[PDB]
Formats: sequence, C-alpha cells, structure tokens
Amino acid sequence: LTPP
Amino acid sequence: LKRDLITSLPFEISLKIFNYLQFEDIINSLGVSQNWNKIIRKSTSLWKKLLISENFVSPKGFNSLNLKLSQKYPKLSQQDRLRLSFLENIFILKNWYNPKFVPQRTTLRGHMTSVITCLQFEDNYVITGADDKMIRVYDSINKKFLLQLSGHDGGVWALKYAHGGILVSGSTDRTVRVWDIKKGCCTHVFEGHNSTVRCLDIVEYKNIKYIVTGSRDNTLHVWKLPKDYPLVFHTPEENPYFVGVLRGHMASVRTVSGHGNIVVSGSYDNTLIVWDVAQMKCLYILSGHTDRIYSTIYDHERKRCISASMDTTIRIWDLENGELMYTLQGHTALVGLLRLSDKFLVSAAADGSIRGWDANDYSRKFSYHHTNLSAITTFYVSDNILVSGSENQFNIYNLRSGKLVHANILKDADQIWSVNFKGKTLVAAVEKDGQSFLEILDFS
Amino acid sequence: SNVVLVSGEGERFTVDKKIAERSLLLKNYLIVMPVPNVRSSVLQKVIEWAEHHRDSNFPVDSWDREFLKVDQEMLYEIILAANYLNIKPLLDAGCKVVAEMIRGRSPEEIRRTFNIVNDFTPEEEAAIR
Repeated sequence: LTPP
Repeated sequence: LKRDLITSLPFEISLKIFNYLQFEDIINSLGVSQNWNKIIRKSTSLWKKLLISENFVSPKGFNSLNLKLSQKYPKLSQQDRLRLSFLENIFILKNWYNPKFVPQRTTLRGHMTSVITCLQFEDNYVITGADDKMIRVYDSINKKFLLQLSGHDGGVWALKYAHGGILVSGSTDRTVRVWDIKKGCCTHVFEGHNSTVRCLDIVEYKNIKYIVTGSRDNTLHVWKLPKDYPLVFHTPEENPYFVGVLRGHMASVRTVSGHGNIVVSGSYDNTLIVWDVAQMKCLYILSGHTDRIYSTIYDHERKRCISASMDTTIRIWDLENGELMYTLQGHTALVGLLRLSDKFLVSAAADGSIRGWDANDYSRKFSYHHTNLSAITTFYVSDNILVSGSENQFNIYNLRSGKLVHANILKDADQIWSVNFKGKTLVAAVEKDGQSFLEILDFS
Repeated sequence: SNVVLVSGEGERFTVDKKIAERSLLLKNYLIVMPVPNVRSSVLQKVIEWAEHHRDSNFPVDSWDREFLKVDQEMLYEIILAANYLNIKPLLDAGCKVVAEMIRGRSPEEIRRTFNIVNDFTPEEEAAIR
C-alpha cells in the first residue's frame, strides 16, 4: 500500500 | 491414619507441592480450609510462576505488571493481586482458544475512503488514519466513535500514539503533526520533509521523548515531542522542537524501528542504517539484501536488528559491531511484515505465508498459509495468539496447539487493513462493499 | 568402603559410602553418622531408595511411584527425612506424590483424603467461589  | 501434610510440612515444602499442581487444583485448595487458604494466599511465587507459565507476563515485564495491578487494586496485596490477574487472564485465553466461543461484535463507521492506512490501539483508544486526510479516534471500552481530527492537506499514512492522549502523524502532505485527543486538535505542525512522510516512531532517552520520521526524500528528520494551538513551524531552523536530519539513504525510508537513543531505518536503496539519535550520527550500514526493505525491527533486548526485504529474505544483524548473524529463508515472495513477540519473531509475505521463528535462535516454530494464497495484509501476535488478515480472510490461531481457532468471525469483510489486539479486545479496520469500518471484538 | 547411619531408634545401617553420598548432609560431613529423630523404618526406606538410584542422574518415576505407595504418616516422615538428609530428588518425588493426591480433586474430596476439618463458617464458605 503506497501513498499517491 | 491420615495427616494434613500441607499444614504439618514446613511452609517451603508445601509450596513445592502446590507448584506441582495446575491452577484449577490451586483454587479448590483455597477452599479446603482456613489454613490452606492462608498458606496459599501467602505466596507470591505461586502466581508469578503461573502468569509466566501461561505467558501473561515475562520476567522483564513483571515489575511493571505489579505497579499497574497496585494502581488498579490499592487495598489488595501482592499475592491476591497476582491471583486476580491470573484468574482474569486465564479465562480470556480460555475464550480465545474455545472454538465454541464467539466474541461479541461491534461495527463502527470508518473513513470516507475504503482503505485505512494505519491504526493505533492504546489507552482504550483506537485511532485510525486514511488517504481521506483524516484521523478517527474511537473508544474501545464503550465501543464507539469519539471524534475526528482534521488538518493534513493530504492523506495520512503513518501515526504513532504517545502516552497521555497525544499522538503524532505523518502524511503525503509532507508534514509531521502532533495532536491532543483530549482537546481534539492539532497542537503542532512540523514542516521540513521535502516529500511524503512514510513512517515514524517515537523513542525515549534520558526522560526525553523524540519523534523520528522517515520520508520519501531519503532522510529521517528528528524532532522532540512537545511538552491558537495550531502552532505551525514553516522553518526547521526556527522550530525549537527540530533536532536534525539523518542523511544516508539513497531512496525512500520505508520503515523505522527505535528504542532509547538507537533507531534503525530501512530504505528502498536495499539498505538499513543504525543511527545514534543522541549523537545524531550513523552507527552501522547493514548491506546484503538485494532489494528494497519493507520492514525492520530493533530488538533492543537482544541488541540485534531484524530486516525483511522484497528480496524474499529475512536477515538478523548483530548491533554490537554491525555484522550479519543469520539469513532466514521461509518465504518465496516479498516479506513486508514483522513482529517481535516475547517468544516469537513472526513474518508474513505477499504469497500469504506466515512464519514464526524462535525469538532468540530463530529455529522454525510455526508456519501458516492463507488458503486463498492472497497476500498477507496485516497480522498481530502474542505468545499465545496470532491474528492474520488478507483479502476475504481473517484468521485466529492458537499458537499452543498450532490449530486455527476461528476462521469466519469477520467473513463478510472484503479486506483486513489493520488488525491489533490486547487482552480481551481485538480490533480490525476492514473493508465491506467499497466502504471502511472499524470492527471491535470482545472476548471477555 | 562403607558408612553407618544410625536411626533415631538406635539402629545402625551399613551402606556404601559412595551411594550414601546421595545425602548432601552425609556428603558435606566429609564413618558413623547420626540421623536424629528419624524412625528406623523410615531411614531404611530412604536407604533403599538411594541404593536403587545408585546410577541415576537428576537435573513421575514409575518405581518411585510404587515405592511411595505408603501410608500418609510414612510419606510424611520420608519427606522430612529426605529434607533433613538433603536428598533433593527424593524430596521432589515425595512432593509430586502428595500433589498427585490433590490433582483433579474437590475441596470435599481433598478434605476426606487427609481427614481435614472444614472450619469455614457458612458465610466464609459462600464467599469462596
């Protein structure tokens, strides 16, 4: 899960 | 003719006798006679042993346990205190391990976005964060929503709680903010990072607490945790709380683990660095993994460092000189999660596999695999239990019998974002039909 | 080489010094040692256990189980003797057997077992589960  | 051996033997000898009995037998004995009751309630060892046998406390955590029990029960004695604690604990564990026992479920609204990015669970507070740039606080006792904290101009992605209702956050908004649940506002706004705050931790050294934030700017800024409220500090130099930046990584600082004046960071440059926050200098550079690190743990007790990389391996390092100790190979996919239980080192991978290694020698203790081979999204562990979640799966495992206790408790969940548990309360941030929710499970 | 143990009833028991050394008390004594206030029958019983365990190593036992299958008085004195003679293995054996008499038993069951008296007033009783 990576941040935009 | 008979003889009350217990009363007649010397105190010490009778106690050895009781140490050879399972707790149940000890409780019945407590009702055999006034003298038996007196002899048993006179012992602190009796219960200290049990508590440890059942893994409700460890030698290191003992004393603190006592202090907390004394604050809880002033008019009780150490003996009776420990016994109350054990009886209360052994029955919650009984419920957890009972296949025929079903927890009470409470479901609360989550964030505006279906994905939760982070979750803390301390002091009867369940705090959750999301890419909807919001922070939700909940009450774990009355099982309900308390308030929401707004401020970040970007989705929140890292949040750590700090005793007193104070909590720190980090977001794509590139800021590090400190909040006060009590007041329900953002009391500080620390700017500096030239990119998204990806991770953070709080360590304490010489009664001083420090905040350590890793970023996609390749650095780790260090700030001291503070003792009209939205106090913004556009500049680090002028920010009293700023301490400095730890430069060394050539890529995003993906994970961070610390304790005292020692912090360890994992980057995407496939490396890890051990920093001495106090001297604000690089101590060791752990190299060897052939791909990005997604998780590291600083085992202060043993003075070591565990690392989990996308190269599918786990590495144990000796922080007494920085050289590699062992390389664990029990995953065929990216290893992004790690936890250090008093008794286990647990790791989960993108292939749905979960492994438990002895916390000291790393011999294979247990291994689980989610049936639908989906990537392990989250999990939590204690010496007695393991809770893991992945798409369409939420499992509870009894680490003693190694068997799966419950597998359908949160069946209607589509994603288990974050799971955390402590005592008789289990919590999970999940996704159901394109929406997030907070799940609270009761085992008391 | 032999050693001689005298029971509290004046009886002399000859036994191998090496085997006798099971008793740390005898061991530290560093040829005739007294065993004050220990019944002959008890001491004899202790010696038998020491000779039988001449080549055993200690950091439940099937034989000990039978050996201790004696009356409550006896068991009590054997544990005491063991304790006085400082023979840890034997003491533990004796303690394990007594715990085994309690194991899985109820307050009433246990009371009968030792013929103990229930001195809990009706009230104190209820307040105990």
